Amino acid sequence: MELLLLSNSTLPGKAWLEHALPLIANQLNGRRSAVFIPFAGVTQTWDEYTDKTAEVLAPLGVNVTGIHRVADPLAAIEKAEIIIVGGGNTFQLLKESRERGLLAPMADRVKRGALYIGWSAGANLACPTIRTTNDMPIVDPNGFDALDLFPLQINPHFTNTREQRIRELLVVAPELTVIGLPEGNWIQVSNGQAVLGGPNTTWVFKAGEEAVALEAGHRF
Repeated sequence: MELLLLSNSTLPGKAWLEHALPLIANQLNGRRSAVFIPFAGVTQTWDEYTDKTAEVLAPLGVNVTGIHRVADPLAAIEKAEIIIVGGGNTFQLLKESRERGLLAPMADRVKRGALYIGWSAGANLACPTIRTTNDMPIVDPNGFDALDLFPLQINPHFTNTREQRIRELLVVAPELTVIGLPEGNWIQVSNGQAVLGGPNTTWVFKAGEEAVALEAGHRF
């Protein structure tokens, strides 16, 4: 499988998605057709959310279509070579994806070879559940289960308390591995390999285990 899971969209002083471009270009391998899932977005229209993405990705050979601008979203996902999931509120992203019947189809399509790119809420969505989002529960998603494509739980925008909250999760779900992924960092899964990247310190939390700092290049 091919996933690019970014903690966030924009480095300080840089353009929205700029640090992700080389990563995406490296991973596309000729793929062009993309559907953008805008549902995490709240304060900006989904229509407008779709354009910034197309803007920076079009030169990379990616044709981005908003999943809210197509007549048959299920078929759009089935035919897509790339699934892009933007940031925003994770609960709304999951609620809409589930209600619209797009959750399993997105997972199926990525399992069948499509490249998945998600940042912030979109990185959360790739995990087994959204139990590690920092977002407020503004809408009930009718289940916390998510795409279940990446086996570990990612806590994006990580900064430490946050560790205390993660430790409470580890009391109720002792089998989990939680990755505190700081802004600026990402996890790129490609050719049978999940690799950590970025200049900031990443942390991993497991039940009964001291926090472990992971270095860029660490393979999960």
